[PDB]
Amino acid sequence: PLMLDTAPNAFDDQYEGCVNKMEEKAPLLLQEDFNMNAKLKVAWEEAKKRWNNIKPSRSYPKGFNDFHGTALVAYTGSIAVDFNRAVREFKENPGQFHYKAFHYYLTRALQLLSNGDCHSVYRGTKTRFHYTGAGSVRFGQFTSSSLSKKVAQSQEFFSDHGTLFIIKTCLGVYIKEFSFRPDQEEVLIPGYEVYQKVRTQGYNEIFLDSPKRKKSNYNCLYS
Ligand SMILES: NC(=O)c1cncc(Br)c1
Repeated sequence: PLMLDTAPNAFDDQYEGCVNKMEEKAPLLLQEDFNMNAKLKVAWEEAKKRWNNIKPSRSYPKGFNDFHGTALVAYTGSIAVDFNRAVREFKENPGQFHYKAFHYYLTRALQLLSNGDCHSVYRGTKTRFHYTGAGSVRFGQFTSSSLSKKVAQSQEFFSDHGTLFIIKTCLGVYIKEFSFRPDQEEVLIPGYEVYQKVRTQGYNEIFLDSPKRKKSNYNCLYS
């Protein structure tokens, strides 16, 4: 069982005040991330091809480019596990975060696609989570959820040994049209969204509500 807390160790950069500076530096950093992360490089190359195929479909916000589209696609792929891990364990080993540009492009993609809408989403896990007992909570790492309770409860993500999160998010973004799995009806939640209302329901259900944006512990770290 894992604890549901404020994720004090997670890299949670919101890039406040350095968007343009990161835009300029991220291309070089992306290349550095690849040199330090061969798997990431493979995952990005795969995502780039998928993105080249899907983008002609619709339009995107002002400023949204191939880096943002490819990062989102790539997140719905195999690189997710390691990336979420690195983000989660950031404070414990800062010199091993080989996702400097990746994290930026993914964060910015979510920021660009976000409007003020809130969604009712669900997230299932194989690992049981326990609320610490006090204070608001945060996931820290980017967090996948679904509009479909059936998807979140599916054998793919959930089990009686884990937890089903029932969530009301207002920073989450519907990214179905980017995913390698459109069927999952995914809503991607930034790790910096805080839930001021936490209620445990039964042994495997946790209700998260009263979502709020909250200043991060890290800001423009690699700018
Ligand atoms: N853990 C989950 O419920 C989940 C994880 N990834 C995508 C989607 Br949709 C859901």
